[PDB]
Amino acid sequence: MGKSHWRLKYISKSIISKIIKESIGIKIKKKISVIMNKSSTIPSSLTDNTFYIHKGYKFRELKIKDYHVGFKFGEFILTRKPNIFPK
Amino acid sequence: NPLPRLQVDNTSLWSLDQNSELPEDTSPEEQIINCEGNITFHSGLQDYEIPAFPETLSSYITHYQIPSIEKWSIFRQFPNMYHWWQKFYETNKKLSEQPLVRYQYSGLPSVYTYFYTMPEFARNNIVVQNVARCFEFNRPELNHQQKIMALNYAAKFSLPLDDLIV
Amino acid sequence: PYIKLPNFKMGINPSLRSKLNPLALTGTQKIMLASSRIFGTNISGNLRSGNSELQKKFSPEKELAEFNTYAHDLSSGFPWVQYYEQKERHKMMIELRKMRILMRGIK
Amino acid sequence: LNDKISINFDKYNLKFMRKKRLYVKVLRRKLRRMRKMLRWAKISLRNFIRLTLIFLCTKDIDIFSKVLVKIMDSMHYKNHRRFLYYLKLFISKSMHYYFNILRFEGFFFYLSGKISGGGNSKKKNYAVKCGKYSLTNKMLKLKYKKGLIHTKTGVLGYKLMISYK
Amino acid sequence: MGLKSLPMLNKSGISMYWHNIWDSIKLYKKYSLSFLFLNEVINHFLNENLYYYCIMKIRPTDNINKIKKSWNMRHFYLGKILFLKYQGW
Amino acid sequence: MNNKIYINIKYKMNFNPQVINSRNILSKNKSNRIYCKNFIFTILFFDFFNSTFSKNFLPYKYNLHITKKRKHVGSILRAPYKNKIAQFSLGLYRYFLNLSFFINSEFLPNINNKFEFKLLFIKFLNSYNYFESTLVTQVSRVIKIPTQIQII
Amino acid sequence: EIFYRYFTHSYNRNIALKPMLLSTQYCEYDLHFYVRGGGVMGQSHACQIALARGLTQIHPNLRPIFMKFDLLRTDYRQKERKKTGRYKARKAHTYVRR
Amino acid sequence: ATFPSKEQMRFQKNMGYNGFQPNIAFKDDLYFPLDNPVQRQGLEDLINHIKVNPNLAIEGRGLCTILYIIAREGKDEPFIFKELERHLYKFKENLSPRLSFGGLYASYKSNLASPYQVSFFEDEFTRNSQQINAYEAIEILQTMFENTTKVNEHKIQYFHQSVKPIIVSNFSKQVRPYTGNLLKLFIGLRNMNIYDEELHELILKYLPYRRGLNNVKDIAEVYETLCDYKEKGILKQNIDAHIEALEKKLTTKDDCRWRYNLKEKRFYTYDELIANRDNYTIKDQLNHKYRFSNPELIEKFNLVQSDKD
Amino acid sequence: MLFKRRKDILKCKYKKIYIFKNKIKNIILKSIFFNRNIKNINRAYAYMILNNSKILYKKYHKICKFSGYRKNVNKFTGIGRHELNRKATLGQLQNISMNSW
Amino acid sequence: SRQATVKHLTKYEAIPHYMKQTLRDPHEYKLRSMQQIKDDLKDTDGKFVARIDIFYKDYNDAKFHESAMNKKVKMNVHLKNWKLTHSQKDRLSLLLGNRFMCNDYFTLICDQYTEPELNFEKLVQQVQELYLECKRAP
RNA sequence: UGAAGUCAAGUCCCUAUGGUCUUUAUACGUUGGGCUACACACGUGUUACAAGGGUAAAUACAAAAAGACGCAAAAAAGUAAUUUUGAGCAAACCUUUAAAAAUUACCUUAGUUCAGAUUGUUUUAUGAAAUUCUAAAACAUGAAGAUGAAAUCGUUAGUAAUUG
RNA sequence: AAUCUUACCAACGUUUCAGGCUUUAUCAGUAGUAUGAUUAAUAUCAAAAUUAUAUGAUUUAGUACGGAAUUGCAUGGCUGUCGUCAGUUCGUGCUGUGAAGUUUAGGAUUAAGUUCUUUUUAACGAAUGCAACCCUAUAAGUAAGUUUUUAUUUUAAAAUAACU
Ligand SMILES: [Mg+2]
Ligand SMILES: [Mg+2]
Ligand SMILES: [Mg+2]
Ligand SMILES: [Mg+2]
Ligand SMILES: [Mg+2]
Ligand SMILES: [Mg+2]
Ligand SMILES: [Mg+2]
Ligand SMILES: [Mg+2]
Ligand SMILES: [Mg+2]
Ligand SMILES: [Mg+2]
Ligand SMILES: [Mg+2]
Ligand SMILES: [Mg+2]
Ligand SMILES: [Mg+2]
Ligand SMILES: [Mg+2]
Ligand SMILES: [Mg+2]
Ligand SMILES: [Mg+2]
Ligand SMILES: [Mg+2]
Ligand SMILES: [Mg+2]
Ligand SMILES: [Mg+2]
Ligand SMILES: [Mg+2]
Repeated sequence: MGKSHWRLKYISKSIISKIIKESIGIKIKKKISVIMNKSSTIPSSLTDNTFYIHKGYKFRELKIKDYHVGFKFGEFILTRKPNIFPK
Repeated sequence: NPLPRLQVDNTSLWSLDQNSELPEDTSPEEQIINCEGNITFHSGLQDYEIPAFPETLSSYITHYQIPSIEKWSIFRQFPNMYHWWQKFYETNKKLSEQPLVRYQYSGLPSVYTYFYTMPEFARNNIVVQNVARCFEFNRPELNHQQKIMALNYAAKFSLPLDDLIV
Repeated sequence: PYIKLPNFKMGINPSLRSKLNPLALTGTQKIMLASSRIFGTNISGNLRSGNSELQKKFSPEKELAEFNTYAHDLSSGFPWVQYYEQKERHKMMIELRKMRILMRGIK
Repeated sequence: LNDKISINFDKYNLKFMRKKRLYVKVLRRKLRRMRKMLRWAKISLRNFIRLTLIFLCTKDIDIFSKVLVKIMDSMHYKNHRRFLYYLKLFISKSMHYYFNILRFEGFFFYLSGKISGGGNSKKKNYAVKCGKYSLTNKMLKLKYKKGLIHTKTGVLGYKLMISYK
Repeated sequence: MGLKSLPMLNKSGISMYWHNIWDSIKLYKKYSLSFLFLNEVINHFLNENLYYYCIMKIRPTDNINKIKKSWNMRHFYLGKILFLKYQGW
Repeated sequence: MNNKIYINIKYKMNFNPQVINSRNILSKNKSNRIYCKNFIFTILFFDFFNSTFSKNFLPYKYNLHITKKRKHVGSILRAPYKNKIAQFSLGLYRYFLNLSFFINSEFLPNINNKFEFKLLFIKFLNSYNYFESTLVTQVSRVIKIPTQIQII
Repeated sequence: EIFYRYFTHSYNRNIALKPMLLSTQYCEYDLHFYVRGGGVMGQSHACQIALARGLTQIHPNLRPIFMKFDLLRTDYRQKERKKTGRYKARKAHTYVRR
Repeated sequence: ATFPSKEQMRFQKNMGYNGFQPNIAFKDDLYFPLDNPVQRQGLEDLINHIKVNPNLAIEGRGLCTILYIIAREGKDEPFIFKELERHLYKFKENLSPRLSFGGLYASYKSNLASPYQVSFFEDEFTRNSQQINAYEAIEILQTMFENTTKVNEHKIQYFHQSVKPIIVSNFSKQVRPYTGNLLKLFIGLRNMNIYDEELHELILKYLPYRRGLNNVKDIAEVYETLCDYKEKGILKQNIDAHIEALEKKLTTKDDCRWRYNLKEKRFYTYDELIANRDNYTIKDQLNHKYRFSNPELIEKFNLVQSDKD
Repeated sequence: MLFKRRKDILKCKYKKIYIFKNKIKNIILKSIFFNRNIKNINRAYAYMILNNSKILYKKYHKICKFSGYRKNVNKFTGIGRHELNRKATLGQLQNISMNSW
Repeated sequence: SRQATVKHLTKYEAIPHYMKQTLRDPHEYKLRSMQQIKDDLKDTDGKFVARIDIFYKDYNDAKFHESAMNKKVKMNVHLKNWKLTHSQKDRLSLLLGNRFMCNDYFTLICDQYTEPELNFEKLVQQVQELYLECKRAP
């Protein structure tokens, strides 16, 4: 499930800054690849690009592909390490 | 027996000294204390009017004296009313005695005075039309300035866009 | 999945704003419009416009009127206060610790 | 306030005699052991007797409270226990007679904590009682203070209570 | 300890005036909080002499221990502060 | 030339009002109460000034009415923590008056200006607060005056 | 409103006219009673008390009859309060000892 | 990061809650807020307190302050001043500067004071000519034009003796940072028909280039006058560069075009603007990003999407 | 530095002042965003600016001036829970009484 | 108390198109001119006067931020000076909308501004604009 | 509404405070995350295992309480959640509020027109923001459960239970 | 408990007072904002437009630095429970070498240390608690009545319907 379609999808201050820096041709780098605000939707222009996503005290990596479009960043990342009752 | 008393209503100013020279030794709060009787400040009255507070109080307990203030307040109402009712008779008496002429219309502050200066493409949008209604009628909170300053922020959204933003 | 089915009913879902033909208006329609200029009413379709958020009332200052009382902290609202005694106790107790701190540093 | 004001720094209608008589001396003889405790505070003897009679009449918790706090602070934390035993006798025996005259009825005073003790030492509770202090009497009247005293050992809370007709 | 529930409020509205007598509607929050700001301004204005403070620093220029102890007000004994409202007063 | 005027006034008074038949007789188990006595100065106004009231400009049909209403402040927990049972309730009681009296008139005031709206309504109602005591204070107030305006 | 068109079921309806049998004055009078408050059963039993108190002004001979049928006595019995730590009047949480 | 931050601390300032006004009473010998309508009724009571009381005692403060306000509010009172000039002997060579400013300021603006009353303050204003503030002295110039009791000649000789050393000494700090101190001065001189070159030099260096000239009525009246002095040739110093700057403001700023004409030399009416309602002269106005800050990136944005074609 | 109360009161203060002045701005932007009759672009460019603002001064949460405790508050009085239990002892609350229904 | 709202089945659904009711717009005609109106009031020589009833309230609570509570100004207007035809009356009942109106008078309220003066003159500008647009019918 | 005081009962982490410790860090601001994890098991509470029930259609009666950083009628649209719209009221005046039951008719004891979890996908509402981590409606999915061992709890009349 | 909250984890950053007062030094085309750019965010930078509003913005030193850090077995304050059980306790007098008791032990009554009693060569009295005063529901009696309450009745006008 998601929001109604007319409630347009969320893209924060940050990614709007990044999409412009894509538009200029400025490549993505150490800090520019960094992502926060996981609820921001995963835009379409940024295909063929790596983005180091943040959780907790370290990061996760991914590449964008046309299937990944539309989703949210935080739906690919795991925060809570799974629980296993020992022997 | 009831102690002596003083009253101070804005004639205070006349006795008042400069601030460049004041009693550094003696303080008013000490004078209030060491001087006998009681002391009263109040914002002022008219010649026909009575002090609000009863200048004397029979008892000293809170519970047993407050009724003396109710009696005092009701005892105060009457001269103010004869001043009030008498005017309320007189004002009406002028107006039926005045002559009728056309109602001298006057100016209101409204946002339409700015709307009809703008060009078509702004005036024709559904946005700025719906702005000038609800900010004119259903929002008294705002000044005449704060509403005019609101259209010009809305008119900016009548304009078109660059290709970056799109 | 997305189950769609045909709606055998037709036509735009009607509205006052949509019944109006400005080129060919009735008498009952010019009259209502003549009311809108007077009192500032609105005519809009069944769908949402922003007038409901322009007509709302939003008074945040009323909370500030509580923060501006400064009953809770007199010094912030009436800086002439100077709690002399509470400062004295605060100074005596400190200095007596410093007697203890140095005398325990040796011992 | 956007409103008119009148402030009234008024005083009490009560006054005291100019001549010493028996009925002053009867109190001075009883209130002697406290004089040592009273000189520490640089408080006079004449004034202490008056404020209580102003207190028994005027029924203002604030006045008689400050009299204690100036005593209970200037003293040392050894001696609080004795000062109260002189205060219990003073109220219970001497001033218990004035109650029925002034349409006054009731006194109660309850301390809390380390009234005299050092470091790790138990709590103790002290009380004073005379007259009527009832609470289910919704037609009886009261006035209530909840107070505070600071020491080097800790903290002490005191509850003045009072009742009248 | 046994629960001594609220005695004063059980008694107030039927046998005892509250510490103030006024009432208000739609402005209960201001007056109830603003008079509390004034109960203690006046206490701390009287019980601590501040006319001697407003002279020394608030005023430009172009005894001390005697004041910090409030020796001039050692005989002062306040009883209450009371508030009222009526007739715009 | 008997145009009518309407004035409705509401009061607030926390304590109970007292019946005037109940002054010489009242049970001693209830004598130590408080009451908002002297809530009838409103009625007394139209008997002292009965001689001053002209025939052109005369009050009549003055009436009172009583109501009661409770507001709810909420049930507040009485402990610092971990006691949900301990809840002392708090509420607020009130008693409202509703005065209502008419005054006739031979006049009929004419209007020709905006400032006349202030000379007759805004200066009087704001100065109507005199009709008040300590316990008996007023929330609202109304005035209705027929008038004439020369539109067009 | 009409009698059959307000009190639909008859057990709501015989209650209001139980005095009218006891009077034997059937069809002599024309009735108009206005009610507001409560629910239907509680709204009907009030109509017993009102006619029975209305008739006796006319026919005081009928009083000892209405005494026996208890049609003139009110019912001060009224619903009780929800205490704090109880789910309602006379209903407490489960006791747990372990 | 620090807490509180500076951008936060301005919030409490812009709303105004950082002040505590009773301190002002010890700073100013005159202090009358009148922040409420009740406070204003407190003023009228004084005015009736005097008319009814022929026998009356004062100090130097309460006299001078009431005149300051009646002048500030503009109320007419031909009876008040004769009643109060009697006591002026009591406070000769004694009054503060701030108070000596008041009754001076009121004696001019009242158009009701006596030539003895004005004479009393002029001796005192000079007696405190150093400590007195610059903006205070400027408001005196605003009253010389509004008074008619005196002839303009005596107002000028008094202006050269006492007022010049105030302003010229206190120009760089009290006046130069501020535009309002300058504008009222520049208007106050032409209305007085006094033209000294020690000031117009110091003034015109800064005025026509400021951003503080936000009201076009402030811009225009300077353009209205500086165009006139050229025609008369009164001032000797060249001004041509100053006037050209104001023209560029009146042209470029789209509001001035909408409210004023250089050629026709007037403001527009309200009806005339409705004629130019639909005439949209503006060039390339639209929602933008980086345009006036960094138009280079817009060019790059054209290259990249063109390269993808 | 400041103790916990006098600090936290200011935080919840600056959050409101921001809202008080960006009131008109955020009401018009949000007006356009919900105006379904308009195209989607102008509905989005407003949504773009509506987020291009300090969100930090929008995360408001209630607080009691006296105790510094935030969770339970009486809007009728504008003060907290631990305090009303105290003032009720002193009877400082005006016109209140214990509900006996 | 209040009884509960219920949606009764007033109209049956399937009724033939020929047996329904349809009513034309009686307000479709040639609107009047101006001198036709002024020719009606010749007894008064170009002068009309309206009798009205002004309610107004005040509060002791209208202060620092609740000072907007004193902005309403309620009014009534008498109609017997208005020689209202059958067609002029219905036109007037539409402009007010779903608002109170009788044969004798009707209400007019304004809460558009803070100060009541500005909300009072606006009523006069409405009463004029309604009388003209009403008497623009015959 | 609830004595004296006990259980060194509980809390210094609402606020106060003695002793002790820290002070370029055990303090402070912000961003994101976390408190919502999942083998087994306990306490509490809602809904159900049906026909004194489920459903459709037409259609009655309440109290108490609240309302302007609000209640929001009337008409109209939508399947419905709900939306457009904002007359009127700061008030016993205007507004927000009933169901069960009763009437007519169907379903005919079946893991079922009972039950209603869980899941997929659009739509609806608030917000800056719903993925981690919200609530509701519809089309569709339609699991367990067939009145519960030993044991154990509440109640004393407008009480139990039922209804909102 | 979506963010804030929230104290916890990780990381970037800050190093000592918000307001008021005093004080050191610089800047003033500078300052500020519904402005603009910048960062994940606080922060930081700045002149396209706009605001100019009296006695500025920034900075040094000082004016009780701070602390959900610890000990509830050092304390206040707030509260639960024994318990809504009916007891706790004082002044004087009597009895007993004394601990101590009487009063607060008999009879009956009470939900109750409840009340009544002439039980007695000894207790009389007093406080607190239980109770009751107060609130909700009732009948009977008095007092007041609304443009807001409800009903009976009546005057006048309009619409609709009827037809005098
Ligand atoms: Mg809506
Ligand atoms: Mg929240
Ligand atoms: Mg523990
Ligand atoms: Mg938790
Ligand atoms: Mg069921
Ligand atoms: Mg239906
Ligand atoms: Mg309805
Ligand atoms: Mg509806
Ligand atoms: Mg309206
Ligand atoms: Mg049913
Ligand atoms: Mg199954
Ligand atoms: Mg089913
Ligand atoms: Mg079965
Ligand atoms: Mg969180
Ligand atoms: Mg956080
Ligand atoms: Mg910490
Ligand atoms: Mg413990
Ligand atoms: Mg015994
Ligand atoms: Mg009840
Ligand atoms: Mg009742």
